[PDB]
Amino acid sequence: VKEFLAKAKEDFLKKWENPAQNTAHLDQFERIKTLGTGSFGRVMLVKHMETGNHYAMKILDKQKVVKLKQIEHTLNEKRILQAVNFPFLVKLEFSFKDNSNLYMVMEYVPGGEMFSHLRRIGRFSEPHARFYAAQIVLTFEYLHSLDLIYRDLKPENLLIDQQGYIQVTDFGFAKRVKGRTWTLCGTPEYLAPEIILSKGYNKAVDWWALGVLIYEMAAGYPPFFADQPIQIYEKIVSGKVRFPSHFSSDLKDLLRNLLQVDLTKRFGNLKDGVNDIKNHKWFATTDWIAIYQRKVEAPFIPKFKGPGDTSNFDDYEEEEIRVSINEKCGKEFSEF
Amino acid sequence: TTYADFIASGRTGRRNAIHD
Ligand SMILES: Cc1n[nH]c2ccc(-c3cncc(OC[C@@H](N)Cc4c[nH]c5ccccc45)c3)cc12
Repeated sequence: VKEFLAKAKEDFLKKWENPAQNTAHLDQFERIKTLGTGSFGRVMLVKHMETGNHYAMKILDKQKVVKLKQIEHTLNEKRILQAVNFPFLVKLEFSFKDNSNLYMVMEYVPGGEMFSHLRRIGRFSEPHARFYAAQIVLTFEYLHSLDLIYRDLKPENLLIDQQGYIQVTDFGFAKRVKGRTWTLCGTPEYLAPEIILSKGYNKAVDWWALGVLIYEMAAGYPPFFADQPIQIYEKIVSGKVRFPSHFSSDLKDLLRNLLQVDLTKRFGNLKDGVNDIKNHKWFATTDWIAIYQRKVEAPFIPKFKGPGDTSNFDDYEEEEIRVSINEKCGKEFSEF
Repeated sequence: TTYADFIASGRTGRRNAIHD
């Protein structure tokens, strides 16, 4: 580990200090279908004509990034993804820009979101969940080893590849930080007590989000939910959590320390950090090197009818991409 | 049941991120 991260940290720092830009153009890909939309961009299934490959292209409306005050965040995402390298992180193949947009072309993961299978299946058996948690746990050791905080863990951001392993998407809040940070960001159900309380926080929030993940994965529902965000925040800071009857004793214990309101008593952010997690009972059967190597038998393999297939993604209204004749936000996105 | 209250709750779809 300490040996692994060492090398890893050095390759990231090189790209970090020398990010690559303009490695492709829009005309080299074939726009085929929208797979996800949102606030200021959308992801499209695209086809690279020269290699005949399929990729997930993330298109950011520059003016929209600006009105939502997400400039620095967007720069964070691209700069960080062009430099990280781990098996549970989707790869940033190309990144470029034109008059109106920012583009991040990455590997296409046809398996679909963990969210869909989860909601469709209802809830995962503990083993199947631990197999996913483990992957998040390792990936978080990687990111954190590099001073990165992820900040948006949740089923929606987890894709399942062919081998059945996790692929983390969306680094819109990923940030390289040594020290406290104060940006309020994330998704309601997963917010840490610290964040909601606007009290300056650290990596400990990713570990809390992990606790929420494991629980939803294993309960079928979130540990804190209500129809309105404020309602949800009241449960989050309450320091109270209930667990289904099927939850194993160990799982309740591992979770009691993960969802620890007091971040000076929360697993992950202790003197042993990660290990307090990796050496936990619920994980006692986990073979980490095995998991990091993908040699572990996957709980379930997604059904893919082939490359370019999108039957594991919901449909979405289409819209023609438009690039104005004039540059829209030159200076703001200069380094992208 | 908690599972039922969740299914009947308006929060079972893809949840949007917040910040501002
Ligand atoms: C299906 C797929 N294969 N590979 C990848 C990589 C990355 C994504 C991805 C990344 N981020 C968000 C995603 O979906 C939710 C929406 N918020 C879409 C979105 C569009 N533009 C932005 C900009 C910043 C954050 C999110 C989004 C999917 C999907 C896929």
